[PDB]
Amino acid sequence: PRAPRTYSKTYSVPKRPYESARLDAELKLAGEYGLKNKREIYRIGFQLSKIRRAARDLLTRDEKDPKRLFEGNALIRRLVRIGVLSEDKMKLDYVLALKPEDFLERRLQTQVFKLGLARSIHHARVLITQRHIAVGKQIVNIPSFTVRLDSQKHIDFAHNSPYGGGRAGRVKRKNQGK
Amino acid sequence: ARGPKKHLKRLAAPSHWMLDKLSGTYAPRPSAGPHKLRESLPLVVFLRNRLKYALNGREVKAIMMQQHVQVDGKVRTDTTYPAGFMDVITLEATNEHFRLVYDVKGKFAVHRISAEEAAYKLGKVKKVQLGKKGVPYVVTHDGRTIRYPDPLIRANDTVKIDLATGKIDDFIKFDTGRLVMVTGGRNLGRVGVIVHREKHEGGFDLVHIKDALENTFVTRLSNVFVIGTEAGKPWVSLPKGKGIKLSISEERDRRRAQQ
Amino acid sequence: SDAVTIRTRKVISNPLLARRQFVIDVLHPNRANVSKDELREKLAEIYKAEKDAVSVFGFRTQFGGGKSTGFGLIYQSVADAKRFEPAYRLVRYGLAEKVEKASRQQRKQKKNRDKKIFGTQRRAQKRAARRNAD
Amino acid sequence: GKVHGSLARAGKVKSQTPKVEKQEKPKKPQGRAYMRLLYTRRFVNVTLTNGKRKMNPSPA
Amino acid sequence: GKGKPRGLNSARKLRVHRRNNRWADQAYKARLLGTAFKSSPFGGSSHAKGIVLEKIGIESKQPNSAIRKCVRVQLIKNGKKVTAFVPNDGCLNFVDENDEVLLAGFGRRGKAKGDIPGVRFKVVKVSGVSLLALWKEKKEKPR
RNA sequence: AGGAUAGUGGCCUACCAUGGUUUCAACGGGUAACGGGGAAUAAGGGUUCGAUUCCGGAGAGGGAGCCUGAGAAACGGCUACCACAUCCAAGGAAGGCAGCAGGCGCGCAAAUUACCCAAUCCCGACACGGGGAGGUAGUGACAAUAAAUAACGAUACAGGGCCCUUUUGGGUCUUGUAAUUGGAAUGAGUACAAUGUAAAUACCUUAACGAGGAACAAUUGGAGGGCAAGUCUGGUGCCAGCAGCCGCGGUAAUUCCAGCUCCAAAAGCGUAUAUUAAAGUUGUUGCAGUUAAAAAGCUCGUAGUUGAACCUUGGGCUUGGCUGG
Ligand SMILES: [Mg+2]
Ligand SMILES: [Mg+2]
Ligand SMILES: [Mg+2]
Ligand SMILES: [Mg+2]
Ligand SMILES: [Mg+2]
Ligand SMILES: [Mg+2]
Ligand SMILES: [Mg+2]
Ligand SMILES: [Mg+2]
Ligand SMILES: [Mg+2]
Ligand SMILES: [Mg+2]
Ligand SMILES: [Mg+2]
Ligand SMILES: [Mg+2]
Ligand SMILES: [Mg+2]
Ligand SMILES: [Mg+2]
Ligand SMILES: [Mg+2]
Ligand SMILES: [Mg+2]
Ligand SMILES: [Mg+2]
Ligand SMILES: [Mg+2]
Ligand SMILES: [Mg+2]
Ligand SMILES: [Mg+2]
Ligand SMILES: [Mg+2]
Ligand SMILES: [Mg+2]
Ligand SMILES: [Mg+2]
Ligand SMILES: [Mg+2]
Ligand SMILES: [Mg+2]
Ligand SMILES: [Mg+2]
Ligand SMILES: [Mg+2]
Ligand SMILES: [Mg+2]
Ligand SMILES: [Mg+2]
Ligand SMILES: [Mg+2]
Ligand SMILES: [Mg+2]
Ligand SMILES: [Mg+2]
Ligand SMILES: [Mg+2]
Ligand SMILES: [Mg+2]
Ligand SMILES: [Mg+2]
Ligand SMILES: [Mg+2]
Ligand SMILES: [Mg+2]
Ligand SMILES: [Mg+2]
Ligand SMILES: [Mg+2]
Ligand SMILES: [Mg+2]
Ligand SMILES: [Mg+2]
Ligand SMILES: [Mg+2]
Ligand SMILES: [Mg+2]
Ligand SMILES: [Mg+2]
Ligand SMILES: [Mg+2]
Ligand SMILES: [Mg+2]
Ligand SMILES: [Mg+2]
Ligand SMILES: [Mg+2]
Ligand SMILES: [Mg+2]
Ligand SMILES: [Mg+2]
Ligand SMILES: [Mg+2]
Ligand SMILES: [Mg+2]
Ligand SMILES: [Mg+2]
Ligand SMILES: [Mg+2]
Ligand SMILES: [Mg+2]
Ligand SMILES: [Mg+2]
Ligand SMILES: [Mg+2]
Ligand SMILES: [Mg+2]
Ligand SMILES: [Mg+2]
Ligand SMILES: [Mg+2]
Ligand SMILES: [Mg+2]
Ligand SMILES: [Mg+2]
Ligand SMILES: [Mg+2]
Ligand SMILES: [Mg+2]
Repeated sequence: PRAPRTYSKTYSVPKRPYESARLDAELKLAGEYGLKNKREIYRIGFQLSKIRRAARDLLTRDEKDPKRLFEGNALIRRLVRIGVLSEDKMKLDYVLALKPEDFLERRLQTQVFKLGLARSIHHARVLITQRHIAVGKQIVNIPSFTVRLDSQKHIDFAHNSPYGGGRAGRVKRKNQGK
Repeated sequence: ARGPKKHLKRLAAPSHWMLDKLSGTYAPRPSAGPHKLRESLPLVVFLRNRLKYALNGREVKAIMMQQHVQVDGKVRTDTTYPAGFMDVITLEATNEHFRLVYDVKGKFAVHRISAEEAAYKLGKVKKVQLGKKGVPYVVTHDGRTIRYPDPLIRANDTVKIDLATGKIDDFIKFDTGRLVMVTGGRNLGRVGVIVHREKHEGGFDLVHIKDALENTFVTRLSNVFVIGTEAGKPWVSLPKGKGIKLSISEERDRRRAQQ
Repeated sequence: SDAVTIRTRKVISNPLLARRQFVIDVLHPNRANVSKDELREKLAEIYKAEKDAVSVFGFRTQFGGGKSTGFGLIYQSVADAKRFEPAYRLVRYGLAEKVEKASRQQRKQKKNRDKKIFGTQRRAQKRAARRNAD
Repeated sequence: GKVHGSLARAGKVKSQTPKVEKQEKPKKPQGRAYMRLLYTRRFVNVTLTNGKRKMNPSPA
Repeated sequence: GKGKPRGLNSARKLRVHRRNNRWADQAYKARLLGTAFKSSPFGGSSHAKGIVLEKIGIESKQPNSAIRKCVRVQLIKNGKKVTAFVPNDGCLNFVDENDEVLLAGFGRRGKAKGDIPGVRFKVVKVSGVSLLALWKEKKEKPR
C-alpha cells in the first residue's frame, strides 16, 4: 500500500493528577493568558521539556564540538527568531532558564491584546477565531500562532474586516437596513 | 518466488531519485539495460521529476513516442529505460544535451553540456578478454562491447567512446595521480586524484583519494571511475561544485553569504 | 471591487508538447474567485493566443480569499492542444464530447460472458437456438 | 462458604428514594470562559478568612 | 565478592542464573506459563459473554453484613460456569434467566474484591444493552 | 566410482570405512513463534511487543504428483486421493474469496455486494486495450493535529485604587456583583455560484440566509483518606447499596440513594484486560540470605569462572600543529 503518514502527540500529562501547587499554578497561568483548557499548558511544557533534553545532550559535549556548535546555534537562532530568547542571552545556558511564560508571550492571542487591538486577552481569542486579525496579507485564525520577530510589526486588523476597513457585519446590516 | 519481479514499491525505490512518499504506492521499475537497477535513472523520473517538462506519466510517454529523446545517439522510446553514469541524453527539439554525472550530494545532477562534448563519452573498463576466433574485446560500465581495443588497455582503465561509431578514441591507464570521481558508497560524487592504491588479494582493493581541499577519503576499487589524466584535467565537463564535499557548517556559511 | 490581476511564474517553454506551461496566480479582491472560463478569456488577451489553446486547472483559494493559485498551458495551436490534452479537459473546454459507455459492471460482465463463447457469436447463438427445440 | 439469600429486597433504597426534580438553573459557561470564571474566583476576589480558605463552604 | 561471579567471561553464568531466578516472580510465571490462557475462565480475554443460569445472592464477609446480588453465568466461549456480581442498587431486576450478559473482571486481576467471596467478574451488559444505561433510564431492555 | 541435476554436494546408487553432535547444553519438548526494518515505556542500564503500509520467507481447504514455459512443483493451471460440497432428466457433470465487496459461523473484537483508470505504476503485438494493483467516495470517537460552545460596553451597586482632603463629605479609576440593559462580531448549518474531480462528495473561497435562556443549552467521573473538592438538605437504617486498598451503612451517614454546591479532565471522560515506569519487588550497573524468605551436614572434586610479581625506563636533541596572552 501507500507509505504511512507520520504523526505525533504534541503534549504530555503530569504523573500526579491532583496536586494543589501545580493545579493553582496552571489555573493562575491559564487565567493570565486566556487559555481554553489545561492541555494548552501541557503542550507548552511538553515542547519545553524536550528542548531542555536537547540542550542537556549538547552541553555534555566538549565546547567547539561540531555537533554542539551547529545544532546549538541553530536552536538558539530559532528561539531568538520567535522572540522567546533575548538577543543578549545566546549562550545555551539561558535556554535552560526559559520558562513557559516566555512562550505564551509570543502567541497571536497575547500579541493582539498587548498591541491594544483588544480590550482584554479573552477579546483577543474571539477576534482571532472570528477571522478579524491578519498577519501580513494573510488572515490567521489560530490563537497559538507563534509570532516571529519580523512578523511582529505587521499584526493589524484584516483589510476586509469591519474593524479594519471592511464592510459592516451581519448584525449591523440587519438593523440599519430596516 | 516463481519468477522475476516486475513492480517497484515507492518506499523500495533508490533514494537518489528523491521520490515523495505519498504520491502513490509504486515507483518506476527500471527496465533491463546498460546500467544496474540500483545505479540507474529511469527516463520517466528525468523528464517529469527533474526537468519537470512532463506533468505526469501519461505525458512522458507522449514525449518519447514522438521520437524526441535520444540516449547515446539513438532514439529511445522506453519510458523506464535505465539511463546511467556518463550516458548522453539529447532533446534536439529543445536543443539540449545532458550528461548523467553524480553531483557531490550523491544524486544525479542536471548537468548541461555543449553539443561538442555530447559527441563522445567515457566508460570504465570492467574486463578485457578474448572472444571467439581469438578476438579481444572490452566491456565498459554501460554494458558496451568494443572489439579490437588498444592492447595496452586493461581493467579499471577508462576509454573514450566515439559514441557515434562506438570505437575508442584514446584511454587513460589506471595509475597514481589520475583524476577520479567516486561512483559508490558514502563518498559518492566526490572528485579527487589517486594518492595510494592498497591491494588485498582475495578481498577488495582500497583506493585513497585526495580532494581538491586536500581532504582524504577511502573507497572501494569498484566505486572508482578514472575521469582524467591528472588533477584539473577532466575529460568531461564536471557538474556545478566540481565534486568537492563541504561540511554542513561550511554549507551553512556558504548559503548565508549567497543569500 | 474587481481588478483581477494575473501573475505567471515557473514558466517553461515546452516544444516537446508544443506548448508553454506556467503557474498562475490570480488576485481577485472583493470577488469569490475567477472561473476557469473567465481566466482563459483573460489569458488569451494577455498573451495574444487563441482561447482554445489555453488550458487551466487545479485551482485553490488561499485562506481568507482574494487569491488563487493554479496551473496553465498554452499551446502553439488548437490542433497541437487537441493532440496533447487529456480527454476530460477538452470536455471541460467544449472541444470534445463526453464518450458514452456502459458502467464498469456492465462492461466486465459482458467481457466475461463473451469468454464462454469460442468462435463467432452468430455461430454460438444459432447453435444454442438449435439445442432449444422449444 | 455458605452462599444463599432472599432476593426480594433488591433495589429497596433506590425505589423508595423520593424523586426530586432538578431546578432549571442557568447553564454554566463552556471552554475558555469556564477557565476565566475559575481564575478570578481563586486569585482575584479571594474569599479567605484570615487563613481559612474553603472551595465549597457548607452553610455554617 | 557479593556472592555472584564478576569475571569478564562469566556472562553465561549471569544470564542463566537470572533466567533461572525470574521463575520465582509469580507475575513472570503467569506470563510464560500462559496461566491466563490455560487456567483463567476468560482464557486471557478482557471480557466474555455468557448465559445467566440463576439469580442467587452471596453473603458478604465480616465485619460487613449484606447480600451481594450476583448471577451464575455459563460462558459461551468455553462452557465454564462463573459467578458474576451485578453492580448498583437494584440492577439484579434487569437480569433474567437465559439472558445474554457481557462480563468483565472486577479489576483486581484475578482475585476477589472487598467482602465478596469467590467472585472475580462483574456484569457489564445484558441483552446487548448497557446495565448502566438501564440503571439511569437512558435505554430500555429489549424484551 | 557412477547416476541424476542447470550445476556443487550422501542429492541418490554400488562398494568400503566407523565415523558425526553434545554440560561452551547436543538431542527432545513447548511456543497463546513467520524473521527483520521497527513499536510501547524509558536518568543510565533495561523490560515488553513486532499478524499488520517496506524487505526476505511460506501457503492458497489438507497432502502428493505434474503440464506449459526462461521462470511454477503455480493452484483466479492441471491430475489423483481425503474432508466438505453444487446441478442432475440418475445416464453423468462441475468445485476452492488466506484477491475486492459481500454472506454464514466464531467470537470482547473489525466498514460498501459503491465509482474510476483521471493520478501511481504494471502487463500486452501497444502513443490507442486491460488492471477490485491502485485511486475516489461510503461506514469509521483505532490513534494523531489544530480548535467553537461566547466577546465588549452601558448604567446600577460594592469594595478596594487614587485624588479634594484631617477623618467627616466628596471627586474619581481598577476590580467584583447585577431576573439589569444594550448595540456590535462570528462560524456550526445552509445556499446560490466558482473552485475542487474522470464525474462527483467534502475541503478552501463566497452573494442571500443563519445567536439572548445566544433551547445553537458538555460531558464523563468524583467530593473521608490515598486524592482536588461538603461534617450541607431529604431518604434508608449492618437493609439497600458503596468500597481498586484502608474502610462506610444499627435514625443529624463527610462514603449508600437523591437535591444543592464544589473538584478534576473536557470533545472527551470512565471501566476490563495486557504491558512499561514506579520495581534497587530480578538488582551487570543494583537486591537479600544470624533472627523477616533464603549457606547444601561435612570434606573431596570434573566441567565452568577466576588466578602473585618481573623483560626500553629514563635522559638529551631538534621538532610541527595549535591553544593564555
Ligand atoms: Mg485547588
Ligand atoms: Mg546491459
Ligand atoms: Mg546505452
Ligand atoms: Mg469475444
Ligand atoms: Mg469470444
Ligand atoms: Mg519451572
Ligand atoms: Mg499467591
Ligand atoms: Mg514481567
Ligand atoms: Mg508463551
Ligand atoms: Mg479486613
Ligand atoms: Mg459446580
Ligand atoms: Mg450482551
Ligand atoms: Mg561423484
Ligand atoms: Mg552433482
Ligand atoms: Mg513466544
Ligand atoms: Mg504460529
Ligand atoms: Mg515475535
Ligand atoms: Mg514487523
Ligand atoms: Mg512481521
Ligand atoms: Mg497468529
Ligand atoms: Mg497495528
Ligand atoms: Mg510481505
Ligand atoms: Mg506458492
Ligand atoms: Mg479458507
Ligand atoms: Mg496466484
Ligand atoms: Mg498446487
Ligand atoms: Mg482464489
Ligand atoms: Mg477450472
Ligand atoms: Mg436421460
Ligand atoms: Mg462459484
Ligand atoms: Mg473478500
Ligand atoms: Mg472496534
Ligand atoms: Mg458489513
Ligand atoms: Mg492508470
Ligand atoms: Mg480497491
Ligand atoms: Mg484522498
Ligand atoms: Mg478524533
Ligand atoms: Mg454545544
Ligand atoms: Mg452545510
Ligand atoms: Mg454545503
Ligand atoms: Mg464540476
Ligand atoms: Mg455529575
Ligand atoms: Mg478519593
Ligand atoms: Mg482533599
Ligand atoms: Mg437523614
Ligand atoms: Mg489504596
Ligand atoms: Mg434520619
Ligand atoms: Mg443523613
Ligand atoms: Mg468535609
Ligand atoms: Mg468515597
Ligand atoms: Mg452524594
Ligand atoms: Mg479543568
Ligand atoms: Mg528504569
Ligand atoms: Mg515479589
Ligand atoms: Mg526487595
Ligand atoms: Mg548506576
Ligand atoms: Mg532483599
Ligand atoms: Mg532484606
Ligand atoms: Mg528483596
Ligand atoms: Mg522463625
Ligand atoms: Mg551450616
Ligand atoms: Mg553437589
Ligand atoms: Mg575445576
Ligand atoms: Mg599478572
